[PDB]
Amino acid sequence: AIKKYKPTTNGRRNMTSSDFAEITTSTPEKSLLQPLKNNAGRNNNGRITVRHQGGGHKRQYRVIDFKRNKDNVAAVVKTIEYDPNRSANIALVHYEDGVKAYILAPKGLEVGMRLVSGPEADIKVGNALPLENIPVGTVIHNIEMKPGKGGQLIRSAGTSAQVLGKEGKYVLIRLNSGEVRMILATCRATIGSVGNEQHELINIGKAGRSRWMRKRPTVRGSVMNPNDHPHGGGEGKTPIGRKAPVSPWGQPAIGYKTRNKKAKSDKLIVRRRTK
Amino acid sequence: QDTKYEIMYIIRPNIDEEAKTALVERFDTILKDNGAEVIESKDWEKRRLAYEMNGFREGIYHIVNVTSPSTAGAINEFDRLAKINDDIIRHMIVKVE
Amino acid sequence: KVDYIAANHIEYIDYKDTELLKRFISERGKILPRRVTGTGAKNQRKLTIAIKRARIMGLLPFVSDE
Amino acid sequence: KKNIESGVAHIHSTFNNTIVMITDTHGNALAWSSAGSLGFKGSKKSTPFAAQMAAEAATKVAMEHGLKTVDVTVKGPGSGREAAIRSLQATGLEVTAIRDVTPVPHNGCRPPKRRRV
Amino acid sequence: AISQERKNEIIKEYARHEGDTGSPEVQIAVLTEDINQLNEHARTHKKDHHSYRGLMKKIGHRRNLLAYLRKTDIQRYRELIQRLGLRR
RNA sequence: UUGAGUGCAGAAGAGGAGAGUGGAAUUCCAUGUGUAGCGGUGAAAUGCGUAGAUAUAUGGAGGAACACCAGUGGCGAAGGCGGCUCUCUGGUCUGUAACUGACGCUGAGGCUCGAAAGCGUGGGGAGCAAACAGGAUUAGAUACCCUGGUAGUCCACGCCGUAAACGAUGAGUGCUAAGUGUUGGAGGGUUUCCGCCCUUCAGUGCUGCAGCAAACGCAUUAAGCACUCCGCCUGGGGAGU
Repeated sequence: AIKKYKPTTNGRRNMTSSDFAEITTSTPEKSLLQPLKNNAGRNNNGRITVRHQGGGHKRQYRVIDFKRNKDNVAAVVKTIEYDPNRSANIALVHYEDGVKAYILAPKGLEVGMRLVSGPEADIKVGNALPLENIPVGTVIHNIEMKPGKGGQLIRSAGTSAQVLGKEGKYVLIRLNSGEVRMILATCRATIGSVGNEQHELINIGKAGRSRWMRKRPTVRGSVMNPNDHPHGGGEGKTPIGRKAPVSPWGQPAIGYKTRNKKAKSDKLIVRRRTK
Repeated sequence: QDTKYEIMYIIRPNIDEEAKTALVERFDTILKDNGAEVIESKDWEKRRLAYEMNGFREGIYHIVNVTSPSTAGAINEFDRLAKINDDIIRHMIVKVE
Repeated sequence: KVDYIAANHIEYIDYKDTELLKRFISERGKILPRRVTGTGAKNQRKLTIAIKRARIMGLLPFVSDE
Repeated sequence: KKNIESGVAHIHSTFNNTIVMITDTHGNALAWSSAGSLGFKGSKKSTPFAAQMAAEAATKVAMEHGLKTVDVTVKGPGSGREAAIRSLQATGLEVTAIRDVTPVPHNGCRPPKRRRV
Repeated sequence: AISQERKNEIIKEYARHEGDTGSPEVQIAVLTEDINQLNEHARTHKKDHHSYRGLMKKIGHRRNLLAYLRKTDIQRYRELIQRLGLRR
């Protein structure tokens, strides 16, 4: 759950942080690791693509499943760890053949569980099933967009998904923000919503702590110069004169539903509620 | 002692008899696993319906009786596996004395 | 001065018996009150719960003038 | 057209107004009337005489497309439903249904308040 | 809440002589196991008001019987409080 | 051993959680038909409809409360508690008496529970609906009337500690005419009793004798006859300031 530090300084006042009560060990294996860089938003061409990144502690990749093509083999699960990469905690893998990897953690994974990834798996949280073997009502993640792959839909900590109604082709699926589309019927996914919850309920407190994360402080709009952002200048404080307030690259920033108008998914999507 | 339970489920009529026997075999074999005791397996009535339920105005009524310790897993296993199959329309479990 | 359901020895209703199920519904399908039934006060509760079991599994409909 | 002679009428009334309409056994709408439709005003749309002449004006258009037998649907308990069905027979049709479909809930939602007039 | 087997068994392991369904060693042993499992329930359905009140009643009544136990004999009293794990 | 509690055999009961689920009704979406109104009032208008409403029929979504049963019925300590079904759990009453042998009651300060409105934190939001708009009446109308419409109104967790929290009658315990139903047991007679009659326990009503009372009135469930323990009060205002 959430710790609350007793107020010692004036900066440690409004602090909140997790417990990490549900982590067994913290000495991961060799083979699943990979190294990394920090691009700091900079290309091959040495220029800042997207602002406000970089400058923090070291991290590494790990190799996490998204396909689960090994089927009809019982999967022993032993430990749940923490990874620097993703908001959600992650768990090791043991196969009875003897192959090891990492797998995401829904709510309710335990030590000594045995998950099944085949098309005939018993319907429990953590199992992997092609979508046609799944009835209506469950909660399903690592939802494949296009088969072969793996997960590209919902991954991060918390959020859920539903199944509204089958057709022949395609399958209806309700995502977050209540926006429901057509998704193919030969896709592989995993049952159950994501694990950790309380990342909506953790403060940062210091400038230093979000700087421990790989971020960077910005600058306000009209606080910019009268050239490098179009609001700028102003004598004293001034309200915005250029109506419908503007990003530094044109593109006003209140209410532009701006997908490409002729995309090849537009004939598959019902009820864009809230974005 | 233990409890006594009627279980009367409503089957699709459009299935075969082989599917009917297979379904009876399947639920009987899975219910005996959690310490439930088989008593009797009656096919109640090929009966129609006073109003429609999902896609039918008929169905099959099959009742079984079963004794089990109250706090085993021989109830909620069936409760989980009943309403996920297609060939079960409705069902009810009542304590029996 | 009024009849009762115990001469026929009512002991256990068992959820299905049309021979007593049909006796105490209305014509439209309502419940006959104990002004009209002539029965024991606990039997009101027995048969009320008995026909509320009946209205799920199709063995008696809710609304019927058709 | 098409000489059906087998349909469904609908009666629907309030304390202040009423509505009559005759449809098919499906029922696609054919021809309708009301006391406001015949031109009577507001508070006066509750008199059963207005229901009589509304049934007249509905049936005289309705039966001319080929129509003799029909069924009767009574929604909306108001006033003139004593007179509406007899004036429906008074233009010479084959009224054969006395039912009551009337929306009773099982106490799911809430009515409005009292009237503190 | 408890089963009639152990209900009829702990009275047959803690009896003074035969047929000692009184004998306030025995009544407080029965109340002891009862308040254990009722407090186990109070762990589970901790929004249930209408059984923690019964915990209050069984605790207070075991208090009363135990208080009456000492004021005629202490050796029974000392043996029980060494025997059933209580008296803070 | 009579008061107490404990056995033993039973019976009733919307007693509390958790968990899943049933039908309608309302409202929205979609489709068919159909065109000139719909809707509102003391009366009329603001409102909605020719970008097809109101109308019907058909399919989906989605909450919300649970018709009939239902009763001066029942359960709880009071606030109260009624769709179904399942896992855990709590009290009440009737015979019983082998067992303990007075273990009892009230109870300052404490501890716990505790409608609705209310706050904080996350969900959800069909109707209803404070605030507010607009129309009408009204000399006047920020109110009564109508069309709307926000919080609120539910769920999850803390918080507050309040009512006309009323039978405006504190708890424990014995004595004192009756009649009258009824909830739930126990016993006897006739009894195919399941149909009746009588006897006895535990509530719940209705009329009344002694008695009490200033009257109103109360009355085996005393507002009578008495004991134990607790709380309260001493003119109205100023003010529970």
